[PDB]
Amino acid sequence: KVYDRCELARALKASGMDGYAGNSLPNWVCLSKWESSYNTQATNRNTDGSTDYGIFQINSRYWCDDGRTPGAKNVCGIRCSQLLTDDLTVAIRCAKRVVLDPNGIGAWVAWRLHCQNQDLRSYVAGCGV
Ligand SMILES: CC(=O)N[C@@H]1[C@@H](O)[C@H](O[C@@H]2O[C@H](CO)[C@@H](O)[C@H](O)[C@H]2NC(C)=O)[C@@H](CO)O[C@H]1O
Repeated sequence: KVYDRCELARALKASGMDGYAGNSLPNWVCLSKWESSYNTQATNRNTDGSTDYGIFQINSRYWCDDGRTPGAKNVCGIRCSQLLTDDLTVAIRCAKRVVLDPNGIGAWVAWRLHCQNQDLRSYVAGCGV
């Protein structure tokens, strides 16, 4: 599913992402936009043999099992395929686990690049949330 920006903002807000581990909602909309263009089916293979999955582009070396990643740890305890559904429940639960690690939201390259220190007002403008 390719989410609409406000549609995605509402689903994140409904799921407790606004302020999760001190990360306001606009943070999460901004990184979803840059990481996958709001597409739950987005996949990106890395040089190291790992692959990034879904809306949040979660990596198969540490968080999920895709069965072809060398030295994989599967910390979210899921199949990477579960990160590609239109339904965001499992993706959200795993993104919540990812942000508890020491690096917080800096775990996401797109957040570090396009969102950190930025004015993120525009990502939720007009969503009425
Ligand atoms: C969103 C995602 O899947 N991000 C990735 C980062 O988690 C991953 O960072 C690595 O995360 C581990 C788990 O918290 C850390 O123990 C490890 O220190 C770490 N490393 C760094 C190098 O910042 C990176 C790199 O594997 O990949 C991103 O895809």
